[PDB]
Amino acid sequence: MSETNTIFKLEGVSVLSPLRKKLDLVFYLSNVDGSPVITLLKGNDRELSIYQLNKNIKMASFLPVPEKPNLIYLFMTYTSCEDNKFSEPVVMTLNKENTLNQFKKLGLLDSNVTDFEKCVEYIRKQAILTGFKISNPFVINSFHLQCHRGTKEGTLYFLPDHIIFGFKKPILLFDASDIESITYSSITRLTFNASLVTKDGEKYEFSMIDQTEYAKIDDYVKRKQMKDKSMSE
Repeated sequence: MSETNTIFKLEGVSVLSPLRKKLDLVFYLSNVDGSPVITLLKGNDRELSIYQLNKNIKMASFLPVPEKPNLIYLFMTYTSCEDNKFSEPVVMTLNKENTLNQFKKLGLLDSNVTDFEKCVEYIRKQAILTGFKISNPFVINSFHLQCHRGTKEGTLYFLPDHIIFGFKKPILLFDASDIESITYSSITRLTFNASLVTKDGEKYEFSMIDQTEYAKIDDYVKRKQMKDKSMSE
């Protein structure tokens, strides 16, 4: 852990999960085997560390923050933490503008750059060069919608191969191929409810879904159940 082997560092990223804190993200290669590593720091003391990303990273994706065009989620599922401290998805919020200014001040992007996505394809490039991959599904036309689970609101990210529920513990991650059924209920003037039944039989009820979001949801489930019908062969 030194400045030389450090790829890029981001100060002021807002970590929501596992713990909620404004920390500094660091992406670098270990001096032992040159394997990639992610670290969340508070000053110089490390709050979190995911080692051997190329191996331990199960999933990684950029997910838009609803109604906040200048903020973007980084979402990551992993196997083992630093001494197995946490075991839940790392979710954080990068400020687009700030991330741009930092990368340019670091010389990672030319001072001429003004588009934030360039910052993304750079990160995604760094993942690829080390062993793992970070997706960017929002650029099946991936979509997301607000809805309630119980009494608390949350986002629903319908991605090409996964469905996420947005970021209030517990966070939900469905393999698209794990959906066995979907039932619609509580139809109202403006909304409806949808309960997903998985293969193992778990039922999850999502509420207050805008009726507009139905078509995208059903079709999404049909196309998945469809492809699946052929994967049995």
